[PDB]
Amino acid sequence: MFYHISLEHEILLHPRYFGPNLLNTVKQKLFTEVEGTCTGKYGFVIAVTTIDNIGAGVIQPGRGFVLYPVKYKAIVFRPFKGEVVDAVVTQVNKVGLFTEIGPMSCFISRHSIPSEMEFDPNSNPPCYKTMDEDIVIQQDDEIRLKIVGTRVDKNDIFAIGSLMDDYLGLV
Amino acid sequence: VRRGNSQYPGAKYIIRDNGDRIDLRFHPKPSDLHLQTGYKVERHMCDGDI
Amino acid sequence: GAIFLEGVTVKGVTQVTTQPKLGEVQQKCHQFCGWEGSGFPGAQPVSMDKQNIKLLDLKPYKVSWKADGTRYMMLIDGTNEVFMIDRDNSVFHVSNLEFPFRKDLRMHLSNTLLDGEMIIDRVNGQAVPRYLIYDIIKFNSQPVGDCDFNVRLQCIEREIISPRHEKMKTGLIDKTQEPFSVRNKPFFDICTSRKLLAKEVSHEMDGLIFQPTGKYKPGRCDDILKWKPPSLNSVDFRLKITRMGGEGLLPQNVGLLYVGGYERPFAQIKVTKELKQYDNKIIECKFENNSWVFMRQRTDKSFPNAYNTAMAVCNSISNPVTKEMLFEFIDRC
Amino acid sequence: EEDASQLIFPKEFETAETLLNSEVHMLLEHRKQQNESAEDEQELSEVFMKTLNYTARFSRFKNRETIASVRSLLLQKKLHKFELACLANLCPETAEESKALIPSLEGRFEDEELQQILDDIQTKRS
RNA sequence: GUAACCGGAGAGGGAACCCACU
Repeated sequence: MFYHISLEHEILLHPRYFGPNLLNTVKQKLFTEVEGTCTGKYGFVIAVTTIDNIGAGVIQPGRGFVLYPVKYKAIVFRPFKGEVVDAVVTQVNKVGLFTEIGPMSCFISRHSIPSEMEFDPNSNPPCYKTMDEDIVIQQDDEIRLKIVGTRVDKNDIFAIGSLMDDYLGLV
Repeated sequence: VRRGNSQYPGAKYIIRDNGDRIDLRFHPKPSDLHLQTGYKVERHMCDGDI
Repeated sequence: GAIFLEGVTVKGVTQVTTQPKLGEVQQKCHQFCGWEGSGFPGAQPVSMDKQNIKLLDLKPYKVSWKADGTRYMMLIDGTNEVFMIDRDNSVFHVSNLEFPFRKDLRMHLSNTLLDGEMIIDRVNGQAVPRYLIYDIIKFNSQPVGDCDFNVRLQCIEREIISPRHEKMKTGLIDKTQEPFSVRNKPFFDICTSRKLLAKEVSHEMDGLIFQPTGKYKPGRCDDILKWKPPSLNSVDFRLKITRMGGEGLLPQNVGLLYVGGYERPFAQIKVTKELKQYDNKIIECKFENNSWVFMRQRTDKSFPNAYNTAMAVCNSISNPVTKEMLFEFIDRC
Repeated sequence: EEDASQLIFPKEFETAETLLNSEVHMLLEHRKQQNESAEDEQELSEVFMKTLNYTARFSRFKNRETIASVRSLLLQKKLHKFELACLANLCPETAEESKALIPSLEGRFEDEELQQILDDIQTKRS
């Protein structure tokens, strides 16, 4: 779910960046370091809207580097066990369906797929379809989904979803 | 660095930004003799050193 | 990988993976060459520079011109026992090449080692793979490689190029049925190469290679000098596109130009998304200015070339040897 | 212990302000306009691009004033702060659908009021 | 412009006692 939180971070600056514009370089360093980053505790940090405060930087003893404690407002994405959000299909596969949510990618398994959603290998695009042929889940479709479990991989979050729940399907 | 360790007014090691340590006294390949502004060089003690 | 000739597929040439025969072929190639180390036993030229060009006046030379091809060694040891070797020491088996013995045309060559290239030559709009025999190493247990260079050239001619033509004259060998043509690379005196550079083939020439008249020596042969146009330059760089941002430094992405046998970045390149496709791949680069820049990516090669190779090419490109630059240098003699 | 149905959130994460897809888009488009101008800046991340196109295709109402209007009107009624954005993103068409999607509202408010709020939401839908 | 042919490998115990130096 998308949020607006204030975060704390400390950035070391090499002495060559002091210049006549130190705060601008501080802003750029914080952007380049926490833009697109992922944390298992707080989820995806999509973007930093503003920097709340830049504290007094302490010169490290014996090292030219200076660290600034920085307060900044950033928008985060960390999904729940128990939240429901709409997702978009990226790949149809016999093991399961690959669907894309924001930055994160989750898959729905066949046993989690309701038994009505039969396989159609022979359709020119592989499809998830009923015997009644009403619901057609296909590549690039937007669907409802119920994310049950999340995993952290190389400090990047991937999750898994369920689709058994009622009303949860094609938009 | 070009003088090296054999001649006295020279260097023993040259440390690069990655932390890679090059030993100047054992046949350094002419490629890594070249140095940039970020590196550190371990020169011998010279006149005026404290 | 194992690709005989890139661009055109040749029938009957078959790469061999069978370890028992691969080992015998490679080891007895080393035996024929008297080669100390492992790998490719053949003589390897070096790039010409200001120091190299001096060697031309110290001793007589023979001249030929480099044409686009791959370094490739034919070992002839029987009727079908022809195993075919490149710079990577890979071995291919060729079927239909038959090498008649000059005295007995029914007898076929054995224990013969040739030096040559696979060059694609388009004649009548069709690509004809050709083999140019510029040197011979071994011949029927005779140490022809220890003979003079002109002597070896005449052995090439009389013992190989003529008996085969003798047998196509009688029809017992069909030129159409052989997988690719076999010829000898032409050689001239140093005076003749001056006409090559009123040069009407200035665009059709890839460079020059100079051959001393001395005895054959394996591996790196310092007095065999290749001339390569400087504007047309050129090493295989193993590239790791790396986001190298030091501690306290703004993160930066750069392309590190590695070479063979040297654990550190030999040089750096202006990394770019249009260069990101060939991540961790062997590439050639051009050092026009102080920046090496990319021309083509070599999927065939897997290893970067050696550090000494990098040094030699850097020296050569630093002293750009041009056609007009050596034209007068030989015209004075 | 962290469950959206039973409303357990981390203490460090309790006070955060939740956002809509449309207002996330306006913020990200503001950042995109900031970065395209004032050159010599780092190229935006693949995460940024994915979130931008996601919230573009998932933008309910484009109008900026509509965002403030729906936020204010829904917060005027006493509801938990996490529910505002999830309700406005999902946009249920029936109160049964709304209670099925978010079990917390089940029993929190009556059917008529919940359906009136939902109908206002679809009314401000663009 | 070859399968770098090894990659420069140096780190080399310790405890005890004795003598000696400032």
